[PDB]
Amino acid sequence: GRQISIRVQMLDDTQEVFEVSQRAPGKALFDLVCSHLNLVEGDYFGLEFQDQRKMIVWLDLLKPILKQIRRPKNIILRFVVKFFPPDHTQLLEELTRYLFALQIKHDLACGRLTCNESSAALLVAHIVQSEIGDFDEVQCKQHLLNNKYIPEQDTLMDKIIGYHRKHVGQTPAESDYQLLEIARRLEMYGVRLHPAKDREGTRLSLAVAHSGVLVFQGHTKINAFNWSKVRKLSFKRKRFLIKLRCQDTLEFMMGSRDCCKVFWKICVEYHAFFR
Repeated sequence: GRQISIRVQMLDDTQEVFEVSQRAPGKALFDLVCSHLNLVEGDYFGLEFQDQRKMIVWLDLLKPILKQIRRPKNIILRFVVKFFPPDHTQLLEELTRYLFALQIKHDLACGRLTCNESSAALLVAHIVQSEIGDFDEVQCKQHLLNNKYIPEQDTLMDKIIGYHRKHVGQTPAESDYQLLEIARRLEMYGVRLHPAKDREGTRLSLAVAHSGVLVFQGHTKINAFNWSKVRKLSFKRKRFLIKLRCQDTLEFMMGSRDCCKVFWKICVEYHAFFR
């Protein structure tokens, strides 16, 4: 039950080091990171890391820390959004919105968030507005060459300039709000994909949202199974099972027995968070 030190990385590319008991629940560490950030609406967030199997796993806030930690000297947890709500104007804390805008900033660069060209330009133009202020032909075009917010940004540079000339006078807090309003309508918003194959042997991807379970081909949404139309979620070894209310039980082959367990957990945790 001794104390250990854990290095947590924040959404602003900074890192801190906290000290928690080994036998303490994950919630204890999660509380320290929230109070360090003065995060009042921390319910939307979580701590994720890569395990020994090199797959990114959430930190169980109910289980002990030493159960899910291996070498706290080498592992870096990262504070990330865990649940993306549908309504965005209700996020009371301006800081809470700010961490979300940072989150979208990250997903935009990783490729976890893709969208239409004009949408992507507008989303960047708000990020630029929040960071360097009002438009300036000299400063802006320079700033887009020193900072790459989306892959293949150079081809999209002219459109970002146009949108930036419109955001004049908007504060960074006003820009984060515009980020969320424009990002929350995106097909890939808050979407973290789990690869799978149907009985047809078709390479697809499954995900979960506030509305329910999602099915993607590449990055295009295929089906949506709302919680109202989802009877039971199950998994056997390397096959996922979705029972509907009753059509049939759609089977999905996934990568490993752990992949099913991971997706199964976040499906229950998503429904339990919105119902």
